[PDB]
Amino acid sequence: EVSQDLFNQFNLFAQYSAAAYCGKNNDAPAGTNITCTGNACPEVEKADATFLYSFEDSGVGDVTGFLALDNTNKLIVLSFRGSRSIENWIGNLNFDLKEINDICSGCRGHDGFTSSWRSVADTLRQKVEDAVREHPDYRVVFTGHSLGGALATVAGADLRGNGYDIDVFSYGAPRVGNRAFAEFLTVQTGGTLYRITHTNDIVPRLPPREFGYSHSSPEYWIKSGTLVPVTRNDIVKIEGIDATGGNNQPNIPDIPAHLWYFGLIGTCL
Amino acid sequence: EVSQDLFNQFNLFAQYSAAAYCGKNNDAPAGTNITCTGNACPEVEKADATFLYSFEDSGVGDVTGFLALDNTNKLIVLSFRGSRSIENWIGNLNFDLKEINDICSGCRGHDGFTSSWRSVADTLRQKVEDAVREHPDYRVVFTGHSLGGALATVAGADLRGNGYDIDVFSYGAPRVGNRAFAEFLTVQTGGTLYRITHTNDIVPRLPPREFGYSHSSPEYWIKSGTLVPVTRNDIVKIEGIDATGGNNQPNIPDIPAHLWYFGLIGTCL
Ligand SMILES: *[C@@H]1O[C@H](CO)[C@@H](O)[C@H](O)[C@H]1NC(C)=O
Ligand SMILES: *[C@@H]1O[C@H](CO)[C@@H](O)[C@H](O)[C@H]1NC(C)=O
Ligand SMILES: O=Cc1ccc([N+](=O)[O-])cc1
Repeated sequence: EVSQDLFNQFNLFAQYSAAAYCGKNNDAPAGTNITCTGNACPEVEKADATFLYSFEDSGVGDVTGFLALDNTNKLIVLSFRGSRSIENWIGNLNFDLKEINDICSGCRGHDGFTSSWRSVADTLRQKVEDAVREHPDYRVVFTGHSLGGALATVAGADLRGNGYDIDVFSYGAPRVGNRAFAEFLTVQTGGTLYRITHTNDIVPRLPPREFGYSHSSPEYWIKSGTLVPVTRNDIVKIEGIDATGGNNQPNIPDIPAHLWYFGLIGTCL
Repeated sequence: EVSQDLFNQFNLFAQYSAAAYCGKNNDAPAGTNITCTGNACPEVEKADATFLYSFEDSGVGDVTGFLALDNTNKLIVLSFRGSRSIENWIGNLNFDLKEINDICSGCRGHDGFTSSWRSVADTLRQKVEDAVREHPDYRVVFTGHSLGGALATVAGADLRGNGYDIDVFSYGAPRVGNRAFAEFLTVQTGGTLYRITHTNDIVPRLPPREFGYSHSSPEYWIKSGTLVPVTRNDIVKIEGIDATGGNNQPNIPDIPAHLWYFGLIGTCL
């Protein structure tokens, strides 16, 4: 189904995403090697990959994440950590939209994601711009799992078309806003969004459609089970704004499927 | 490096051992199907397997687990759960030996596992005997992970010789007593103890040899990594009491390598 190369990328960015939780990081100076506990990110550890900038509980939304430089793969990576307790995070999830014409006209995003981002966008934009200047050749990639996925997607849409492409790899992301925003996410030039999902993950199903939310297309849907290893065959590309038949299907969703994207994520052994 | 047949058994009882933590109910009526959250025990779910008796915090050691009937595999399974928080347990783990002449002569066992078993021995042995009666041709198997493994090893050594074989499958079990016990564990008749360890898992390294502890022979050492799938080619039988070159290496250990036996164990997604 998907290519080996695109598979390799899916796997690697699943890992930089997992590293935002299990990175033995932060309070860790720039230029330290990136390493995780619990074999959470061995492909990152194999790369000559290092922190550029770490943040923990930044701005209103208490954002957490790292900016990384990878000389092996030629990347600059912005990885957003999802929540420390996904369960309570999902419990307390608020479904309010807020306006964001700044990102695109007619667009409304989950208020809280957009707000948390907005609050750190100036620091982070500057940090990325600095790294793009130092390595104009390197590919810029934003990524995150869960809440992390959300922030990476928002930051993406916000920061694109300033000259450098920004690719986004998201794993188990919630919906981030209205149908207008979803449309912009599906066409927007200057980088690709790879929206990855697994089986019946609960997180991609929130906020629900009924509250005025849509998903971008396409969807990269993993169909091998929780704790099962992923092969190229399982991954199914799915087209259509709010298309069904991937993660968006009418059955009971699952918290454990949220924590298995290529390997363990959202939690550290 | 092990047989397929033995691989399959190791895998099945890793899952019964996982079910002791992830199976939804320690007040679930006898007779109900055995199931787990988070795909922790799909070979179990796949068998006609039911609860016979569920215990929780039982006796002085606060021992938890279940006894099951498996009509597909023709087994009677006693599964001991390890500690609800392994890092703490591992931290507040006492190293004192006690006399246990009742089982082994000149053999000293760990005080807490020994007393914990001893305090629930009578009820549990009654419940196994009842199942052995009703299903005389079923294999009796005691199994456990972590503390769970210590307990199954202790219970096995204690209840053998009553006319039914008891096989023991332990996962990441600590050392359970002194050199005499190790020997008594190596040779005892009336069943087989299958002592499975993983890479540089820390628990099988405790308590230390330097507190008078010895390990029974042999050892089934899983060499494949944390979050990596196990095949029969990844298990090596190591011969000798206190053999080195399996888990018993002078390298440094790891807590995570204690939560991955064939699959996720000792924690539930
Ligand atoms: C960081 O990794 C580089 C290459 O990826 C390696 O040469 C260097 O030894 C590492 N630094 C440390 C402290 O391990
Ligand atoms: C229990 O499993 C048996 C066979 O393994 C099955 O026939 C029966 O439907 C199950 N009971 C429930 C409540 O699922
Ligand atoms: O080939 C090794 C082997 C071991 C055990 C079994 N068996 O138990 O059936 C068969 C083969």
